[PDB]
Amino acid sequence: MFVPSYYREPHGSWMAELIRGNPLAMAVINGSTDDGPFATHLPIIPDPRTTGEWPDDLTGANLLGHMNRANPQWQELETGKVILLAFTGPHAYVSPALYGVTPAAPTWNFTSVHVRGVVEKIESLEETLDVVRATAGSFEARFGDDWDPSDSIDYFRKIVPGVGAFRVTVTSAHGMFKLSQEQPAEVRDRVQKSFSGRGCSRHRETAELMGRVPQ
Amino acid sequence: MFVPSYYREPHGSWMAELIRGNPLAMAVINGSTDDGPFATHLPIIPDPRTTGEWPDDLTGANLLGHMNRANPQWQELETGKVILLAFTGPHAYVSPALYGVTPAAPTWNFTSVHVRGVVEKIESLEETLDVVRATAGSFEARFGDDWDPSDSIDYFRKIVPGVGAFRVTVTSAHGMFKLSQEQPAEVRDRVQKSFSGRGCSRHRETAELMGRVPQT
Ligand code: HEM
Ligand code: HEM
Ligand SMILES: N[C@@H](CCCNO)C(=O)O
Ligand SMILES: N[C@@H](CCCNO)C(=O)O
Repeated sequence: MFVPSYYREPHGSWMAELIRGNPLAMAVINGSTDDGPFATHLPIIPDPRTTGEWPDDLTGANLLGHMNRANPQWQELETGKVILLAFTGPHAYVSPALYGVTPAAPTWNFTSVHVRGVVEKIESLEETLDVVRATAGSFEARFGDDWDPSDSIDYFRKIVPGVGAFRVTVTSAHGMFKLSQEQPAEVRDRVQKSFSGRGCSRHRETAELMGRVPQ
Repeated sequence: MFVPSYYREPHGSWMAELIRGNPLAMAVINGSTDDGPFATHLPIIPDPRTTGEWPDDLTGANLLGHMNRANPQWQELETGKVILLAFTGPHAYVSPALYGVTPAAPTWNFTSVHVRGVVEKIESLEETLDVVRATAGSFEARFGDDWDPSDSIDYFRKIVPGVGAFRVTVTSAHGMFKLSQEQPAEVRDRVQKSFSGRGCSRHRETAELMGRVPQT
């Protein structure tokens, strides 16, 4: 990932935090020169077996995901192939009218974590079922409303052969936290103040991140 | 892009709508087998010609973007290389507690447009300036607050040598509007109603889209 030094996450924990809150990654692998790369939006969790919860240095962590086995990307996934998992969080257009300085150019403040690693296809039906059950239970606790999957386990069994589950062993993780760090602190405060005052929670979320970087 | 039939864009204009609302794309090209694909988040606008010759499904449309020339992806951009531009819109986790049906499985409702096309690297200084000027002007008009760039054009000319601008000639565009179309109407309504009462704009936005998809 290409990241200007002043936009890197100040601490590794920022990356795990963004992934945890936005775990529907874009999973990308190389394709042919004619077709271009493959890309699928799919849910990622850390391996409950080993990594368990989200660490602050992601190197060597084991992640898990799943896709549709009919997805052509599944057939191109091979054990040993490299994969990119791109996670995105809050973002907002920055109008130079907020700056109070001239001259200027507009920009877009945004957040992204690019995780790269090596794929291992999961072939066991039960191991595959464990992955999706771990994804379900994890997300429901974090984002849901106390839903009990007990009465659905037979349903999970029935549809699970269509699940293409896989493991990713992380080789690198990079965060892009473009949050106006290139601007003077007074300028950053005006942008942050403008964002925190809008009824859009995405703008609010961007302002919160902006106020977290050191002065 | 792999899209189950019931999640395809309800109408081609939905792809234009999502791109225009969320124009910071992830621009992706193949890389080495050791490195994996290149990916850069960058702003995309339609070529000004395209609005006056609009193709139904975006096929043949021309799009414009730019990145840092110091970005290693710029050296891999070659005229004629295929590229993927991924745009994402509103999304929200769907808990089966909203369904009121058993059995069920959780899912994530989300929106995405994947645009594939052929790159043309722009090298001319004036054409590069035209790209960033039109991006700034478009985005400011759509998202900004009446900022006038006239006092900053000299500034644009100073820094435009670092811009790597490019054109993409679209070869296909596909939408993924995963908005509970697989559920019965009574189920979709419960999710919409719960999402619209969240007060988070991302959830309310997802609910509004959900309600605008006709029954499949
Ligand atoms: C916890 C949240 C879950 C989310 C967010 C989720 C999300 C997704 C997504 C985005 C896809 C599309 C992949 C592609 O485009 O190739 C997919 C496919 C699939 N997932 Fe999950 N999944 C979850 C849990 C589960 C569970 C518990 C099962 C139980 C077996 C399951 C079974 C499947 C199956 C069978 C497919 C392929 C066919 C279909 O989409 O119905 N998923 N899932
Ligand atoms: C709303 C308008 C704009 C947005 C959202 C935007 C966004 C971006 C982004 C995301 C990058 C980094 C690309 C990468 O990672 O490789 C970039 C690079 C760059 N852009 Fe823009 N841009 C805008 C307008 C402009 C304008 C009007 C100029 C004037 C020449 C300009 C000049 C540059 C330059 C010189 C770079 C590379 C070095 C640097 O970041 O200073 N941009 N832009
Ligand atoms: N870094 C330059 C260009 C930003 C607009 N395009 O990124 C500025 O902040 O003025
Ligand atoms: N189509 C199945 C699987 C959804 C979980 N994976 O997305 C359902 O909606 O129950």
